Amino acid sequence: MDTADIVWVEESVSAITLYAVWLPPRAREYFHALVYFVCRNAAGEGRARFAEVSVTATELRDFYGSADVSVQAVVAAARAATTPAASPLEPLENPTLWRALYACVLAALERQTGPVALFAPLRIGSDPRTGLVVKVERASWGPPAAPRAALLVAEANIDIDPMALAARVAEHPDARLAWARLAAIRDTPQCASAASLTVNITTGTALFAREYQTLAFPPIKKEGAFGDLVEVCEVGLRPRGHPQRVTARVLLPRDYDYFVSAGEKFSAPALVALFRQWHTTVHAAPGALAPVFAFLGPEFEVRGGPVPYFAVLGFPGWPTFTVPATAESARDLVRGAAAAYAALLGAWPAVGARVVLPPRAWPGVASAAAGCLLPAVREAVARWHPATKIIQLLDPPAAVGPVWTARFCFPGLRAQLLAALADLGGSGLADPHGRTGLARLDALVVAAPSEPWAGAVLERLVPDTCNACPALRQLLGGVMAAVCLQIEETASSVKFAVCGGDGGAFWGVFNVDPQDADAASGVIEDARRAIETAVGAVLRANAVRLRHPLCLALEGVYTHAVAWSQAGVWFWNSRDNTDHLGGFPLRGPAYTTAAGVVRDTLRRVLGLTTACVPEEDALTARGLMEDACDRLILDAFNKRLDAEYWSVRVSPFEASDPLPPTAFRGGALLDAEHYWRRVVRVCPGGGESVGVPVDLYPRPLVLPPVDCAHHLREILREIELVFTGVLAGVWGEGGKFVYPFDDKMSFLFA
Amino acid sequence: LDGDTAKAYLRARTYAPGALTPAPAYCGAVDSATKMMGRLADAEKLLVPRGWPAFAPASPGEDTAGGTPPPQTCGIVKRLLRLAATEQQGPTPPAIAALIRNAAV
Repeated sequence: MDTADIVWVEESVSAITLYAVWLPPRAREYFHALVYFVCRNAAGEGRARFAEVSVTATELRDFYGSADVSVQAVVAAARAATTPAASPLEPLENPTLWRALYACVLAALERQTGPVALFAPLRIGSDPRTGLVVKVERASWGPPAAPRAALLVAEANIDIDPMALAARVAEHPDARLAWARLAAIRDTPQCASAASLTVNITTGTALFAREYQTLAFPPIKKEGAFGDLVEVCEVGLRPRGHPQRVTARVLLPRDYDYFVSAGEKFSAPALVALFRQWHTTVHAAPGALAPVFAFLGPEFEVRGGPVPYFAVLGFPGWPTFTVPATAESARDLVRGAAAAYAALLGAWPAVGARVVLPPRAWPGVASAAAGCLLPAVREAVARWHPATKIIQLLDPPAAVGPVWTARFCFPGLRAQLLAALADLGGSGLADPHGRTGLARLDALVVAAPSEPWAGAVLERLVPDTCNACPALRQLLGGVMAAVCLQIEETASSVKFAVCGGDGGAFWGVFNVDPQDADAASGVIEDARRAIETAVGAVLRANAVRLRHPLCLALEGVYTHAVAWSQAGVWFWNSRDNTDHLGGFPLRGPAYTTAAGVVRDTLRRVLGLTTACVPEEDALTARGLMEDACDRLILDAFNKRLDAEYWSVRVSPFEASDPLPPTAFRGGALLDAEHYWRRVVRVCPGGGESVGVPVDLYPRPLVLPPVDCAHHLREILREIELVFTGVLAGVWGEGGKFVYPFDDKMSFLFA
Repeated sequence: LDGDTAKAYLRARTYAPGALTPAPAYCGAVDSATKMMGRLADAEKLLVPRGWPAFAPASPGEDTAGGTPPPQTCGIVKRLLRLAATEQQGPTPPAIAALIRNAAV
């Protein structure tokens, strides 16, 4: 604490990692952790610095989200992870424990030492006698060193008995195959030592190539030196929680800050095996402490995750970004990944929603925010239910003919409202140090309009936050309902009539002569301005301070609209031929052709309606729809032999065909299944109609005839939904639209 | 049917143009019923690793009765017809080439 011996250095921090987690001499209420920073100077020079933090059981329980966690379990898991030769997949037991551990350690480090940011200039003050970083301040010593990347390509051949994978899958009916592979590798770690590996690392200064026939034997093909990528450093420390002096051995990268691996084929087991071999080799000579060996990803959960990532919490010490390939926009993808890593401190997506606030602190903030606002708003919030209708709208099937329609939108309203309401509830925060998460959220919200990566981060983060605290759902719903009520009240006076939407996005009709676009474009802008001003005033009157100012955006202007359900709607502009279709399922490459066909047919029918005719018009529309369906089915015959075109995507929360026993022999192909499973349907006999997981087999595939009749019926159901809605709305017809498939077209596939 | 659809249908639903054409000798899979079943099993074993669904047949006197007790002759005939009627995608030889054991079929 004494400032007479602190040595201050200007530097930048490239990554923060977890090194050791130990229980102090006699302490059953808290534990100590040793965090490791890989700092860099103004010209570029790796240095290794260490800080020590103390985490109590209360913070661990708060970040965990429950009360079934103990410091003893955390210490046991951390000590087990220190030996990857026997337990290389410790976070696979309880991923939430490690997420809570990382969040707690990061928060404690941020609060005790000071404001820590990655890739930003800082002044670090360390104690010469202890060797530990004691203070961090934010300064400005010019342009900090620019981050440097290093391309990585790892390919491993791990063999696991398909019987074990089948048994594990049978244990969990909805488990993903990547998790099954990881669990099987966990059960017998010796399978990772006998695998064959190939690693290629390309930095801006050197190259590193290795080919191991067996990971336990010397490489057969070698290029470059391990002393060129990373430098091994030994440091001495005297933590206050350690009775005697200790030593730490670390890997400092040279000429790079993080690894970047494309998305062509990323396998977690290959990287895990490579890093495990590195850990075994480096931490063999006695004398120092062994760092924890933990990783996280979407494959460490039974049901997977929708976003692929790879989080390093310990060894080696630097992050690894997985970026999908074959995009011409790969560079912007990598830039966005780096920006997200720097902005959110590297916790997201690993920790999850804990990067904002601990999951056991949301109820207090939500209650405090609800206590504020206005009486009517509070009554609306308390009564909110997901099935209540706030403002009266059009009832499908409906159709608005020649009018001046207009789609409006508030881009990012839920995120802005959450940021504003968390600030309102901040008085309910137990301590003023939780403000850092809300500041991070505010930065994300501010940067979202101009940075797409921030928009994606928020779109994935807000639902997680709502899931964490079910009391946030009602708080957001009530405010959205108030916003919709104000929107309706204001629009009732600018020649507007709202016909749909939920409050963040809506559309409506205008009361204006439908022939003068020049005079019609001047009313839409006035209505937009008035609506934006009214919504802003209503939000301000409730003390809700929107950090980023509101902005209503006109998404389009049309002349015809047809609604066939509560979510599906078709807008058409009869002067420019532009149109918009919403609510049509797209779960495969064959659902895009159907969408195009539907849009073209609807364009033709609604253009025919302009000429105008009696019910004869409805008959003509029916004929056109039947013709369109016929042509679609006829064109679908030339793609009868393609299996990836007819394959449909399935989520982990639906009923799917049982996995054929031959799908577990794929090998490295099962390491890429974490959320979606593509299944095609084939007919090997009379009426078998079995299902085939397309992506679990090597190519090319040898399959029986595809079951295009079943797939075409599934698509035709959706097509007929839209066509029936259009017929019922535009011409008032009770007669549903049905297409005879089994009578006129089923022969092409039988 | 009209256009390229007519040509595709005609090519995909009749014998190959060179099937019923005189050749110096025959290229096929001719054998008795039992040996034919054995060859079919071998070909199915060759084909399964690439997506082809397995057969899973029943048999009286087994340790699992189940259902579908058809005679071996009917089953072999249906499997042969299905294999012979399966077309080829691109330059890859059809599935019957796993039983006939010739890549030019």
